[PDB]
Amino acid sequence: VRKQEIIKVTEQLIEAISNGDFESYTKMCDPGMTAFEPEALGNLVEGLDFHRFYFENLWSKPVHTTILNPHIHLMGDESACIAYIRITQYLDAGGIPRTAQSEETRVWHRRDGKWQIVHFHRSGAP
Amino acid sequence: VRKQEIIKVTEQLIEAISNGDFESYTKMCDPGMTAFEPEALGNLVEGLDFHRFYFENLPVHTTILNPHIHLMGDESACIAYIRITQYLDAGGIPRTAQSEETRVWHRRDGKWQIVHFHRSGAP
Amino acid sequence: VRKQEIIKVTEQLIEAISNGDFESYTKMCDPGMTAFEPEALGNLVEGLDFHRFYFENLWSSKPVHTTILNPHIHLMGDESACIAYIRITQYLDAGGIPRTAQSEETRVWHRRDGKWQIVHFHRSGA
Amino acid sequence: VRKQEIIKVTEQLIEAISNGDFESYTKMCDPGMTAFEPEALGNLVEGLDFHRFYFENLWSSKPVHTTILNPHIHLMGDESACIAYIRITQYLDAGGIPRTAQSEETRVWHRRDGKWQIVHFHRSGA
Amino acid sequence: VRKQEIIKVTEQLIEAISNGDFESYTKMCDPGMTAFEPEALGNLVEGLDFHRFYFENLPVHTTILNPHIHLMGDESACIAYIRITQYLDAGGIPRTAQSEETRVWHRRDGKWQIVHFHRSGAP
Amino acid sequence: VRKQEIIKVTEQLIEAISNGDFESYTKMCDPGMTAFEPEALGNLVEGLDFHRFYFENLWSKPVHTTILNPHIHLMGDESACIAYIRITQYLDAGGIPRTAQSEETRVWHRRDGKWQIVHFHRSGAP
Amino acid sequence: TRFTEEYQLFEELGKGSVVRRCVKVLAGQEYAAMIINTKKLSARDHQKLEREARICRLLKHPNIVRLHDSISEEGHHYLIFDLVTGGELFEDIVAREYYSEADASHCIQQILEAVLHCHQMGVVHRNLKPENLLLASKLKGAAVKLADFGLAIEVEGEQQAWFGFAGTPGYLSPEVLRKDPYGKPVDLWACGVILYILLVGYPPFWDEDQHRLYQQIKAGAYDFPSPEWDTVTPEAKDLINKMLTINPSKRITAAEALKHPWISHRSTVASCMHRQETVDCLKKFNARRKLKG
Amino acid sequence: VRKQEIIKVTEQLIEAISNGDFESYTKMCDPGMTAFEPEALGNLVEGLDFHRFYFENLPVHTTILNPHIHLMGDESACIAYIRITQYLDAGGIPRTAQSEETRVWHRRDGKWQIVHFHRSGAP
Amino acid sequence: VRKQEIIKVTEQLIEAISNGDFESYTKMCDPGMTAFEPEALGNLVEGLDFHRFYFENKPVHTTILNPHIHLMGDESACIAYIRITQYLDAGGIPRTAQSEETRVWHRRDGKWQIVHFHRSGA
Amino acid sequence: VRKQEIIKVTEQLIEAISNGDFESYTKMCDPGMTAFEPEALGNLVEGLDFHRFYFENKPVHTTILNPHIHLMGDESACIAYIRITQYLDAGGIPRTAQSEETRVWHRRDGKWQIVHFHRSGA
Amino acid sequence: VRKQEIIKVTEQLIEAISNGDFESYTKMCDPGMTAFEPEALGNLVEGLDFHRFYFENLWSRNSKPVHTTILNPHIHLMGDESACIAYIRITQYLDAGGIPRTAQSEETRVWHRRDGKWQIVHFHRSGA
Amino acid sequence: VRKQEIIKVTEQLIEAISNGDFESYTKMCDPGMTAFEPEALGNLVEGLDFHRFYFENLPVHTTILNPHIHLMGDESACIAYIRITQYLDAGGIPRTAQSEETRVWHRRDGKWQIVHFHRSGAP
Amino acid sequence: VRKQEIIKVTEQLIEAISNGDFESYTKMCDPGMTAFEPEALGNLVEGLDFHRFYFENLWSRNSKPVHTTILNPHIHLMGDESACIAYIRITQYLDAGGIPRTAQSEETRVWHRRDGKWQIVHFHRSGA
Repeated sequence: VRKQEIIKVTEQLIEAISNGDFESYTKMCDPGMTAFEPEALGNLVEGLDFHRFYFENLWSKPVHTTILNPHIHLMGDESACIAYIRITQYLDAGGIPRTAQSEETRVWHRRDGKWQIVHFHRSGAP
Repeated sequence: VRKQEIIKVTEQLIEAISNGDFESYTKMCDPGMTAFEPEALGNLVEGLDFHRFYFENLPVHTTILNPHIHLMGDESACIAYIRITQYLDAGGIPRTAQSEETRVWHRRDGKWQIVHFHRSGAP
Repeated sequence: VRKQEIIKVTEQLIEAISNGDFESYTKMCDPGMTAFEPEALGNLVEGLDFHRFYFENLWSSKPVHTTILNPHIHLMGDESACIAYIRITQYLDAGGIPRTAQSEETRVWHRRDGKWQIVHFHRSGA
Repeated sequence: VRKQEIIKVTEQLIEAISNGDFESYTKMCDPGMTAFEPEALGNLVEGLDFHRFYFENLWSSKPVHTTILNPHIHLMGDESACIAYIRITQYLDAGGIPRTAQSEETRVWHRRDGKWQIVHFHRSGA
Repeated sequence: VRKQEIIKVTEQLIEAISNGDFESYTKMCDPGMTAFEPEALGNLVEGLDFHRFYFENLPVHTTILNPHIHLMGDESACIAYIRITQYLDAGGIPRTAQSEETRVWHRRDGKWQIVHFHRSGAP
Repeated sequence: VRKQEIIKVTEQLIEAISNGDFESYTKMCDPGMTAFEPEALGNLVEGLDFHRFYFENLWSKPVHTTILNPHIHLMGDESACIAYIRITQYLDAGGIPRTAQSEETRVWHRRDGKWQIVHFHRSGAP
Repeated sequence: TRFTEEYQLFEELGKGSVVRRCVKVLAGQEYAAMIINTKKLSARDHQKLEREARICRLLKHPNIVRLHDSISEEGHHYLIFDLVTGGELFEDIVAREYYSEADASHCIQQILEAVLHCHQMGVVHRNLKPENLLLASKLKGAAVKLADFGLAIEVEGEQQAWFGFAGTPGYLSPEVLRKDPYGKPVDLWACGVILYILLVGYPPFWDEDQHRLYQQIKAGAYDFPSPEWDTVTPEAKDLINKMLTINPSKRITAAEALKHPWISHRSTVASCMHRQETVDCLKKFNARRKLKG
Repeated sequence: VRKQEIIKVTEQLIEAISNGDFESYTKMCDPGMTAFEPEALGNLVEGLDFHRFYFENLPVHTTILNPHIHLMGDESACIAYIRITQYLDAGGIPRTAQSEETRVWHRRDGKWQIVHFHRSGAP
Repeated sequence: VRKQEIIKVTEQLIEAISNGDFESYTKMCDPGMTAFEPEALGNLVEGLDFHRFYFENKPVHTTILNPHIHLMGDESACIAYIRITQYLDAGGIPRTAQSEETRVWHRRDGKWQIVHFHRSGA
Repeated sequence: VRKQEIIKVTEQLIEAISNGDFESYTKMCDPGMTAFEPEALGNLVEGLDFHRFYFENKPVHTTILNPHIHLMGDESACIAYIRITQYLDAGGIPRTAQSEETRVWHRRDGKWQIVHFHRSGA
Repeated sequence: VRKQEIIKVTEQLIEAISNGDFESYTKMCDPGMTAFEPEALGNLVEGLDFHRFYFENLWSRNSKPVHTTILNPHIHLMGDESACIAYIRITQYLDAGGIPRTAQSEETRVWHRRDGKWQIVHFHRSGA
Repeated sequence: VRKQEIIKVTEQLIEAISNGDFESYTKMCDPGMTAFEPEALGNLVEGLDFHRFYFENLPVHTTILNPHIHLMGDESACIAYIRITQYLDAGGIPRTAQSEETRVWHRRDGKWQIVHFHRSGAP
Repeated sequence: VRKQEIIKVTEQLIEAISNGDFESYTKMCDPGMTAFEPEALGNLVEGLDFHRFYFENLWSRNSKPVHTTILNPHIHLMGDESACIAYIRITQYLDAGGIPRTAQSEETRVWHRRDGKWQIVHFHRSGA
């Protein structure tokens, strides 16, 4: 039962990223969140100011997201970690169907009864 | 004060890998430890069976840049850092490699252990 | 006779994929269908949600001709069978320029309640 | 229980391939075994003559470790089954330099006269 | 004298392909005709169903270089030649392509028909 | 029964090429034989003088040859044609197992009760 | 080089390298030869070679296969210890038509005999398990012989250390799962998980989640579920509690386990009722672990 | 004491670049300023004459990572940092570019001026 | 006049690098010296622990082109130059590499020292 | 003196090619003229049916470099030269291409004609 | 400077090239001038018709901004009537799209004074 | 009449190249012979001075395909053919190379001499 | 006559380079000589120490045969004490293996007579 909550908040996070809802994204992220991601060019970026740019500019083409083989590590009643494979089927400029893989790690911390990302790590193609 | 504990067990970890000490490495890792790394080719590997191949089969200087630590209680932490590696190829020339590393530590029975780790870059 | 029966349901499968008819494609596939295909990027995909993106977008339509080469059928009892063949597709890209593509396909059929359904399939080089 | 039985004969298969024991590999394979693999260059290979070249030459031997990821088993009656999984091989090339390779494998097992035999198998990216 | 018959039916064949006339092409080919060609991607295609896609879906000047003819009786022949093709791409520039072609003709009921053909090079 | 003879002489030809037996090769070839082959660089070469070079210099490493999907066209009692796919498993300079595909056409003509190649056409990798 | 001339080779025994029966030509006698291909793992392997070969040169017990020589050839290495054809023990036992507390005490006794010897020799086996337990011959009264491998080690006197993480998840002591220094004791804990299977024919700990199996093994969570344990002498259950002790310093030594005879004296005093059900479960477990392991 | 004082004129420099104000950039740079940059193609270019072309011919987001300030007395400073720029390419696709920047500041008549500039290795 | 002193300590620096003399290099560098260089892979490395590895590891020729010196007071300077290096690659073919180097000198305790240096190219 | 006649018929040839005048080109070529050129893909093409296609298909500039003329009697000659061509590619960027051309002239019926020509490059 | 004279006529040459002024460029060049440049594909072109193509088509059309920088000029004086300048030419320009690009070209100009006026008898360019 | 007469001196040329006999090659070539060839890198090289380097520093098999001879009176001829060379590379692997060759022969004092040579495009 | 003089000293220069004779090359070169060549990586090197590396290491070791060809020399005379030659330099050599290779380099040599002797004040090379 305890892992289903992490599944819920994680799916809500991916839904916020897919729909480009940056406000819901900011609610589910700690203000001092750190991130390793291919868009950071091997650098560690802190805060949400770096992801806002992708929410505004990049995000009505049909896109489908698939979550493969999630693994959840529970570390108490206030901290959890989830790692999963993310597949994205989309359309390019030519309208051709395409697919992209991405390995993702999310570090959740329960603050004021609300889970928030303190750090995340994405790899593979962006 | 607690951050230096995570840093301490992390340095002990990196040295346990550099010397090829699979015993101390096994003690510092959870049996259900999960891993993302270029050696896994985009897959998620579980346990320490995947990492044994390297201690058994495999002049190096390691450098850690900008370590960040997230404490999540008194039994859970997460450290992220840049890992530069200066080594020599069989050609003899000094080469340098970068890898971004994320370690997730959990205190169990009064001892920190890795439950999951995520590395990117240098294979 | 049974071999020919497998050929029948297989031809109906190829025609359903070509017409972009996801309705008929759903009936011939098990709800928990297993899949290996290049669109999954080396991952194992379960269900029909993954192929729905290709039924909705791409296949809903320029002239395309399919050709099946060297089909082999293994009968494994009354309720199980497996067919392997080479699929060659002739099509047109943008302003054709006629193109051709090869793939090696394996289908694993299983009769459930008097109806052949795909339980798993494997595709290469597409 | 039956799923585990398939796992047993499959592990014995992988061990037989790793040890270069073509004798045991022959028993677990049907004489008319069908095969799709990158060593066949998109062609369908029948029999065990084709893999004999790899049993005789290459596998007859540096340290090699295999790892099976995400195995799925479809049971299709008492006498038929199919398993699909991801094989990851850690090895050494020339003067290692440790290397790793991924392949996606499908085995189609069929019990003939009280013994599981491979009737067809499919491999990708190796 | 007989070689010019094979050359004649061959030129009629190439013109039947250039004009997109699948009817005359079908008359000049055996129903069990086999084919090797780059469009088949290393496979051997049987019948004329594979070639219909081109007559239906698909400024060209064709040139034949060094035709060799092998007569094997009064009902079997085999011609091999180089086929140069001068055409225009959508970019408008004149392009040239080479393809080595082998045709196997068989007289059936007093009419030569292709039983098998093998092309290499230009796809 | 008539096609089995062509299979016999063809397998004898491939055996002569594999064993580097140039004299048996000359017996099964017409003196005025023509050939299209990748080693001829798109040119048509006549006679056996061009293949002798490959018999002498290139040809004790283990090599296995596989003949896939032969098709035979009988054109009387003195002329026949066979087309097939040829797979070659070999070892390179590094000892690594390798495989090569080649599409081949052989035009046989019975002279003095003995089949001989009047023309052949090979494509794919040499 | 030298094994080429003196010895003749015959059928395979097992595989992993390959075991094969041979016979010395010069003084005619059979042995069993480990053929360790020159491809092992570079160093980590070669280290375990000389360790295994050294340990076995040192271990000469009537209940343990003794080595003879270790010969190095060009593309191979050979290790010739003592030969056997006995089948496995957990395999022979099921074939028995009378299995009792008194046959099980006859086993754990010989076992503890091989163990004690080496514990006196400053060496710990660390991998103790049914697989590693074999029968000299199928001939009557054949002896149980400990199989020396290979996650093995040489301790100093009684000094406890961290020798690294090795052995089989079910056969692992808690001191090793806790990542604490260990020693000879980690061998006694195995016997205890072994005896328990040597009675009821199922293991004391197990879970499919191996994280959980380990928790049990760290928590000492085992119990004697009725009815099957009801017919078991309380002495049996006593030893089992002495070996299965979580604290290694409190754990019964091997020397102590021989003197307390729920084995030697219950051989004299214990329950012989042939337990057919236990034997059956046992056989089943065996097949499973062979396929699952 | 003056680290914030350096950050002030650095921020004013960034604002002068962002607004395309070449006059303010001229006020903050020494007349004989030298610059290494990828646009210089490995050459040492002197003066503001080279940067002029960019102030007269030019949606992005800039991030400064790991700033280090070296105070060299009461009239010299040197700041080094990593600059990550997120932008939209001609394809309208999000792209990101990394640069490593070093600014050398000199105090003359109570004002900080750039006496040398060094960037690598993205334009 | 005070330009050939920057040139002097710079020549002692380059010569200390070519001779593999870590002992002198440490004296010429501040303990908290920062560096940008290709060997750092875009990261900023502080101290000399990173540069130590490149002293443990035949004829080469170095040519310095267009040296420009900026004097900032009487206790700080900065020299930028192009460094060309001719060498031989295992097979022995002559090769040449270009680098763009910037050294930042500061006089503390009566001695010029590198506080930060920036390199581009090889 | 008789070199500028080879140059004259060569200039009328090149000008006939640039104007797309197949009519004059046919007059300047023997009916059985052989040709090696990149457009022939390594094959030897005989006649003018192959060159016709390249007459059906904006400002270009041609420069002839290092013309060498071999005179062989009074009814046969051979001129070899390098032909540089500046043009524009769809996007309009100026481009330049190099060619190595060899023309073989022969006087039959009182008229110089190409019997065979060989081209390398573009 | 005489050095200043050669730099003056050199900057007038580059100014005539940047503006596509073929008249001034013709006046500053000897009729028998030879040239090595990447546009010649490793050949030695002689005259001015080869550069006329670029003056007419490429450089006459330029309405976009172009800024030229002459880095590290070196002058060799060889008597009263001859000089030779070598420099690195860096061109900042706008490409087909509105993206600023930079090009480097090593340039050698050989000046000879005839009729009281300096003229190029030969130049040599490298890089693109 | 003279086509065989041209083939004779052509064969003698091939023999002079095969034997490495530079003197016989000198006798068969005009002192002012010009040559286009891939080894000339697109340049027109005159004389035998360029080919000398190959006669003083050099298992193969040569094949001549599609020879065409142009007789231009009683003192001029021109032969063109395709030359296919089979050889063994440094790897000991069979390799093949195609060239297109044009020889221009002139008769002076009753002997044929090469006045121009043109090869493309393999060395 | 003067054209022949410049070709003579040019062929003596190339002869000194082919033999690795740094003494003769030094005598034929001005101390303040500048250079553009691919070995300088787009930079203008001055002096002779940059070429000394190639004389000592590369060209001194050569025992293999090397043949140099000077194609299409053009000479510009600029008074009694100055000249400029441009030519295509084609080098036939043997590589690491025994395979003949050819290299092309466009060369400009600027000659100035001082102390009654011609010397290079500047040269410019292209291609490799």
